[PDB]
Amino acid sequence: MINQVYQLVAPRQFEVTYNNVDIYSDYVIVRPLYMSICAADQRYYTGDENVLSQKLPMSLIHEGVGEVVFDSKGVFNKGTKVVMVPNTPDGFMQDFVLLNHDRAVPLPDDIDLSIISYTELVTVSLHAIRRFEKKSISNKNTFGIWGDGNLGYITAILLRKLYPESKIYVFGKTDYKLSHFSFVDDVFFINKIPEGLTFDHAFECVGGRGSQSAINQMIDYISPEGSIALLGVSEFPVEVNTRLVLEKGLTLIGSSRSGSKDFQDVVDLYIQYPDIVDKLALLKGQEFEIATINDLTEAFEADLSTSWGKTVLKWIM
Ligand SMILES: NC(=O)C1=CN([C@@H]2O[C@H](COP(=O)(O)OP(=O)(O)OC[C@H]3O[C@@H](n4cnc5c(N)ncnc54)[C@H](OP(=O)(O)O)[C@@H]3O)[C@@H](O)[C@H]2O)C=CC1
Repeated sequence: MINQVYQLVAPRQFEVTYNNVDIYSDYVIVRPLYMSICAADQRYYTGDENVLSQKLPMSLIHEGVGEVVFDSKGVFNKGTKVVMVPNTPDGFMQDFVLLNHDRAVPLPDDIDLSIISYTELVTVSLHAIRRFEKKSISNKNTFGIWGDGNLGYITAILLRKLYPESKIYVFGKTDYKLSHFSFVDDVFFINKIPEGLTFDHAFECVGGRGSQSAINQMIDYISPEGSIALLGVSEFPVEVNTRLVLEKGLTLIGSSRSGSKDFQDVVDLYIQYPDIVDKLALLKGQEFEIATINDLTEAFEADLSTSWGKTVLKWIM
């Protein structure tokens, strides 16, 4: 069998190569259905230049869901709709994706797949939350979340669904984005934080040069002996006020890529509280049906220009 892979051969420029696919291997052959563009995929799509020319031809997307078209080992029946887990250290823009049986998680019968496409973000978030030893955290704690974007929103959702009596505060920059947080107890601008505000556990869901600012602020405002979960990637160093981490006894925990246990947990949560899938739906930005190469460039440019939400891709190549 012949697989068409849609690789990036130069920024803002896609081209198609071929490779063979063995129907009868210990993999499960999956056709992607919906898939979402990651910040990480946009770094490559636009632009070190020696690290760029390193993996220079490669497939991009890594957040997606699909149907089982073959399973030679007989585990998943044909057509089973499944969420696709990538490798923790090739991509999904191809006609078929081969997965280990533990790298493919089955979905319920009826479920909006266009919004299940960005389940990797939900796993990243749940992974971070679970880094706080659940025995230490009741629905009597009080959480803070920096960043009014996709990770911010998912984390707010998760804390509210599973720590239901707890308090949640969200800190951001724009009225547009902060209005989406309604199930939160209160919402603040980083510009307009009242003296006297307090919380014991916090989540940094800001990246880039903004992570530095977010971190110093939560260090300053957090109750002493509080813990902080680091989620944002900085791809650079950032100045930290360590004096205060000492004086206050703060614990800072880094959380990154997730494992297939988090994908199974996130699915089992979709089963449990479908409120999540409905709240997650507010993140679905624009959807694109991808039938030619052009239909990709348009989608990537549009995800560049996008204010709020994730850009979904309906795969019909
Ligand atoms: N740990 C992991 O495995 C993964 C980590 N990530 C990372 O998480 C980071 C961001 O995630 P995401 O929400 O999706 O990206 P977003 O583009 O949605 O940015 C999040 C929000 O934070 C805002 N912001 C900017 N500065 C600050 C500040 N100083 N304090 C509070 N909020 C600020 C931004 O508003 P504005 O635009 O106005 O600046 C933005 O609205 C990235 O670095 C990304 O790479 C994503 C995938 C998985």
